[PDB]
Amino acid sequence: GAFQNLFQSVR
Amino acid sequence: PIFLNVLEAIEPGVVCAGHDNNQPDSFAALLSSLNELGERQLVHVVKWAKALPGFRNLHVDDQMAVIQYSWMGLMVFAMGWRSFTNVNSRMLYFAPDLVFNEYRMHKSRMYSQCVRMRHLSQEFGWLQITPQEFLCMKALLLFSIIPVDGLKNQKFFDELRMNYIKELDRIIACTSCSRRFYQLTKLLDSVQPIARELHQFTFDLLIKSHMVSVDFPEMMAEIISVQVPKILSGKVKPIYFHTQ
Ligand SMILES: CN1C(=S)N(c2ccc(Cl)c(Cl)c2)C(=O)[C@@]1(C)c1ccc(O)cc1
Repeated sequence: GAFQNLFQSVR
Repeated sequence: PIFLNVLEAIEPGVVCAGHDNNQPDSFAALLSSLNELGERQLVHVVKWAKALPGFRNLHVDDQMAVIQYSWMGLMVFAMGWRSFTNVNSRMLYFAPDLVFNEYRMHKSRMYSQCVRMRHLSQEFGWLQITPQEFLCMKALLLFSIIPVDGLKNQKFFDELRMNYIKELDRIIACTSCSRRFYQLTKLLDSVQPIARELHQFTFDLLIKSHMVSVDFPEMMAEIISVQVPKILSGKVKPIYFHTQ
């Protein structure tokens, strides 16, 4: 999912 | 003031929406700019959230869930504060390049929701909310809406929420203190009905969207179709201080 990608992208 | 030190240290800076203020307002252009802004601020909400005291104590599925359930409330509360501090609640200060006057409130088709947000903004002045009270209340807001059937690790959430309530009481303590906690938690409770009204409007827009033809981006289409209906259907509900 797009939100999980973002969340995981954040240090 | 260790706790307040951290909250000030992680607080996100200004975010612009990318709006073309040189074109005349239209419904489509305003909502496209709110979508863009909403998505840019979500990025900052994640960075902010992940840096909060004890946030990593949460199961990672709950970390993700809690951000997506509370992000609209967080934005509403933060926008209300900016409105108050930047323009004395005369208008809604979504971003430095997206300031809503009454005409834009009307044009966006969200007039009733905007009036409530402007009222929230005026309470920051009526209650003389301090910037430090603002920071603690906003943090508590992250932990104020959850699934009625519970989180993956409910006990860790419970104790985290507890600590944020304790720290809010602290900077009120630091009777008078009694009346104050009451007033601030009534204000926090009032955020949730406004976020739901924004959710309902925008959900309806996504669904009809084919007709009112508005390109829903990215993360927005996902969150409105996968997470938002949990809130609209009652499977995810705010934690209220007071009975509504
Ligand atoms: C109608 N919306 C307003 S207002 N915003 C928005 C954007 C930035 C700020 Cl700062 C605030 Cl307070 C609202 C949004 O993000 C948007 C697009 C919305 C998106 C998804 C959803 O479930 C509900 C609403």
